[PDB]
Amino acid sequence: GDTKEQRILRYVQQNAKPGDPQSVLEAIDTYCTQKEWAMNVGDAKGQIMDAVIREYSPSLVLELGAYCGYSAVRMARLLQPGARLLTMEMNPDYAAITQQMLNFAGLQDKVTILNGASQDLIPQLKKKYDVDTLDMVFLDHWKDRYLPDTLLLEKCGLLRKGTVLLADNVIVPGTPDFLAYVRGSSSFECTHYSSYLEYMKVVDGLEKAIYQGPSSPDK
Ligand SMILES: Nc1ncnc2c1ncn2[C@@H]1O[C@H](C[C@@H](N)CC[C@H](N)C(=O)O)[C@@H](O)[C@H]1O
Ligand SMILES: [K+]
Ligand SMILES: [K+]
Ligand SMILES: [K+]
Repeated sequence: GDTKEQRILRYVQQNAKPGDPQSVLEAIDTYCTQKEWAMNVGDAKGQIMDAVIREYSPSLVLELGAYCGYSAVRMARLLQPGARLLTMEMNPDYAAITQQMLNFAGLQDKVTILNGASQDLIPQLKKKYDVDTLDMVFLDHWKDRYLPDTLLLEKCGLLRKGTVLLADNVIVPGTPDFLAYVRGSSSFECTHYSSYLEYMKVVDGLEKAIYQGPSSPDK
């Protein structure tokens, strides 16, 4: 039958207002709430996301996991003219829906969808995509890759002192190894934010982890 993703885009195109990103977010959330797709209702995690973008005003953001473009629209609507969101999405069908979503919101010029797995694309950012360091990273992809991809970003020289990581779903279904690493490491200053999931009626959360630069090369 019809995929979730084709129906989400349909609903936006039929109900939201072109070039009004807020209306796009609200349409996605309305539809996904009515369908009882708990993990696809973004308004609770979005309050935390908006505050992070407003405080730090990043010029270059990397998103891991686009899906249908909700979080890309959410962040990009608050970015400055000339600022950039790179979003990595390994499923080309989802990349396609995200592209259509951005076009409808009028935010396509601020976002570049990179089609592939984060583990493959991250090592290409410096040379292929001319990235220096990221100002912010939003982690919202495969749970078991949050810690590995953080370590990969570190190794590839893509984080600087001040880079803000914001990780979603760190409680449900959970990213406990990622949390233990950043909270335990002197290279990250961390803050936790609670975020509710309907239907399951559970308090999930997001973690903000601000990179402080690498640990000493010596003991
Ligand atoms: N290793 C990976 N690299 C890139 N994309 C991935 C990877 N593992 C999963 N994904 C994608 O991560 C997405 C996970 C979603 N939860 C993203 C939701 C989206 N950020 C939103 O707020 O609506 C899916 O679209 C997956 O196809
Ligand atoms: K900035
Ligand atoms: K996730
Ligand atoms: K820490």
